[PDB]
Amino acid sequence: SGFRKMAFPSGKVEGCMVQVTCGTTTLNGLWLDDVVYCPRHVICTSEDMLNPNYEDLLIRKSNHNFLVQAGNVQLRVIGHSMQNCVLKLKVDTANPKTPKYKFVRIQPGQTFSVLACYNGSPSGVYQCAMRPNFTIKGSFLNGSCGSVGFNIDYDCVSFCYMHHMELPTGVHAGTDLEGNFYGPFVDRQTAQAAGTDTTITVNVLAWLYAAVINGDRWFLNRFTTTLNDFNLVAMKYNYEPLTQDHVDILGPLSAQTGIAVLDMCASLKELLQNGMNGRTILGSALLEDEFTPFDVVRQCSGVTF
Amino acid sequence: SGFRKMAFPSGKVEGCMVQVTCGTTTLNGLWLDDVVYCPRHVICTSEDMLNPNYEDLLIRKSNHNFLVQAGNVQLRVIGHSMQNCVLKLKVDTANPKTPKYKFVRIQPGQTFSVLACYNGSPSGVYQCAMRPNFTIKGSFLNGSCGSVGFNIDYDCVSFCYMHHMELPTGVHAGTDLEGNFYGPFVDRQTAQAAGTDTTITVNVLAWLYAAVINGDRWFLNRFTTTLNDFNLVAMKYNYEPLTQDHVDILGPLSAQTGIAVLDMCASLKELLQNGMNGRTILGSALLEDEFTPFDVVRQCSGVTF
Ligand code: NA
Ligand code: NA
Repeated sequence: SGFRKMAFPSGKVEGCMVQVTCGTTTLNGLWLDDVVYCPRHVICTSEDMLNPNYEDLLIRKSNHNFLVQAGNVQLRVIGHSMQNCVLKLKVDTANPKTPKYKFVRIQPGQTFSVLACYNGSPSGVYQCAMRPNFTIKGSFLNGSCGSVGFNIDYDCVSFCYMHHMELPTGVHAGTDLEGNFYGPFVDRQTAQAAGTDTTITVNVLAWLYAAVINGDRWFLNRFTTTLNDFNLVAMKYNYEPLTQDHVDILGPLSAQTGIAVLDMCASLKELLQNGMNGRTILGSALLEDEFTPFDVVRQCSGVTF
Repeated sequence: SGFRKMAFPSGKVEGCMVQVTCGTTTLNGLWLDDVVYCPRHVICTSEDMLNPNYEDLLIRKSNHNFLVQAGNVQLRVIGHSMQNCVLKLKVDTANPKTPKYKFVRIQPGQTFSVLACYNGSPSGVYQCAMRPNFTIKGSFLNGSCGSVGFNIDYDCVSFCYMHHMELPTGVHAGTDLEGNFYGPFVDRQTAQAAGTDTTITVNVLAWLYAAVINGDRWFLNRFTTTLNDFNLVAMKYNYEPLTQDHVDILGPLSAQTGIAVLDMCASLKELLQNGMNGRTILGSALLEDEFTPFDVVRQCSGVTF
């Protein structure tokens, strides 16, 4: 028993992290087959980032201006191209540790594991959620750019995130592995509005189901509600509106626990309106929204990879 | 910036997890050099666990009764011995993926990463603290026994924990890699008192320093205190007494932030006496005690492995 915020095992991704250097700038790259993927602003100086013309700056670069190091293995760059906000460096050797993988663009509310890296060396792993406003609240120090987020299904690594920037508000923004930013952000050092964030309602409900499975039941009440009535409360507390699709995804959890989704919604409504009265749920004094329904099912059944 | 509960990269440990089967019981083992380490109750049936005589039960076993599988690699068991509560199975092949490693018995209050495994296959990784009462609050389903906790320093893996049992209260107990239990627990299915747990005071203080570094400052007051006066409050709220050794460990954090440790203690005293008034610190509505001072320094400087 027990419930923890759990990241995927990072071994398959550790074997793909490389160090990319262009001039005075170093960051992390992702080495899959014979291509290295990294944020395009590796070609920028500190002054460039204020208003970079990436096409013009990349013209000044040749294959030999990119230094790629995999621990101590030198990679010979034989081609380079810019795809949106990522640089694709063709190297003359395929990574022998390349896992089975896909590139995925995830939806807001979904979760992934981040392997934080510095100078091409992994430092730690943690689980994140893509916020409804397409930011993440991570832990990214200077030099962490190029760190990737991923999910693992059996033997397949689905890469969904590459880190690019820290907004002046302290939250983090990045792209998919095709170089398209999540949200409205651009890779330049300017003030950038993230927009109102909301709480991921279906994730909070899944976590409440996890609480019941593990023995925390005090928040269960004798009330029920309707989808429309609940959504009036959700809007007041800046929660995502619940749809029937969300109700459907929560189906397995409701079957196991015998608690209908609308009954759990009425529990959540009372928590929103009355707080927790200084009590805790799964060791938290706040409503946690970084566990998807799939995350809860994984940890309550024990699936491996 | 940003602060996250971060586990070590698990790659070096993933390559050491094997599946150990004896009769109808399967759990996880740790394959280092030509020795596999696993919990000794792999030799027990469900009925045995009520009152097992491990010496007698092990007599019934021979080398060929132990089946060790590393993914698909068959390991040939050529010797077996019981060291305290662990079984040491000598195999005829040394693990080619054995990292540099040590066995360490950690102190209460220290943290480590857990690689949760099932049937010898890793499923997830998360950070834990060894509670003052020598339990851990993990996520261990049926079949997770043999999962290990570890720390990584540069290229060296320090193994400190092997999971053995879930207490009737839902918390978890295990041994070091020499098979000596942390705390008073034994590997039999009985009621076992864990004893009063306390909050790890030096870890809470280190986390408050992490909060100040990241911009959460609202809890800083214009008060100070003394070590004796603070410890009177700590005792009232079931916190570990703070010693000068703890003050010394917090030295680097106090130097960076310019906040003397006793000033931060006075902040903590006010939080204990008055609560948080519905505010948060680093996204938490509770005082977090699972970050050591070393953990905070690592994540505020960006050390790699
Ligand atoms: Na960068
Ligand atoms: Na067991």
